[PDB]
Amino acid sequence: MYNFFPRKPKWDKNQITYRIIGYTPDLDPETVDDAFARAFQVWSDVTPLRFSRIHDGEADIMINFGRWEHGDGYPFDGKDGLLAHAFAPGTGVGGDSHFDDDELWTNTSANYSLFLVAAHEFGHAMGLEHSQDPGALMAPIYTYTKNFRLSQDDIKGIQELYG
Ligand SMILES: CCCCCc1ccc(C(=O)Nc2ccc(S(=O)(=O)N(CCN3CCOCC3)[C@@H](C(=O)NO)C(C)C)cc2)cc1
Ligand SMILES: [Ca+2]
Ligand SMILES: [Ca+2]
Ligand SMILES: [Zn+2]
Ligand SMILES: [Zn+2]
Repeated sequence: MYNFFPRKPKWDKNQITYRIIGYTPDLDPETVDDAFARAFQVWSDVTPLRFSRIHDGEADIMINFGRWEHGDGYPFDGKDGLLAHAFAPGTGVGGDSHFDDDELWTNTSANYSLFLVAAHEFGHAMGLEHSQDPGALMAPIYTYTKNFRLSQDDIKGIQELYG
């Protein structure tokens, strides 16, 4: 068994299952659907990962909102600030991402762009963590995609984490 682990079998296997717990209205429903598929390819384009969407057998990664209550450690906030987040890798809880409730995400000329806000959370849902690099994707600063630019910093972390 390689070595001992912290009980949680860190996610690490092709074929992934994900299910949004509730599309958002700020943008088209079929649009949020595309912003996620594109995003899927935005991160799958850097590795032969296989994503599978479900809607009845639950999913390893569960997406939704943050709500005002929640309990995490920062209820409500509106404005930019917290835009979303996910829990460490694991089963059920590991792989879920929460998006800000009162906000305006859209695949149009909005500002957060479901494809962008998700991309970032599409990297955290995995395991990589902020590396301090500002020009990185996991960087601690929100950078809109005026030209969608990737970064090996991720191709590398996702390379040893997958291919
Ligand atoms: C498309 C390719 C181009 C990529 C460019 C590119 C480059 C950098 C970024 C970027 O930095 N995005 C981003 C950063 C923070 C948050 S956030 O406010 O929810 N947030 C941080 C909030 N805050 C500051 C630092 O982290 C701790 C506290 C949460 C978090 O880490 N989620 O993963 C946490 C609160 C859970 C959300 C998105 C995006 C695109
Ligand atoms: Ca917010
Ligand atoms: Ca999960
Ligand atoms: Zn949460
Ligand atoms: Zn982050």
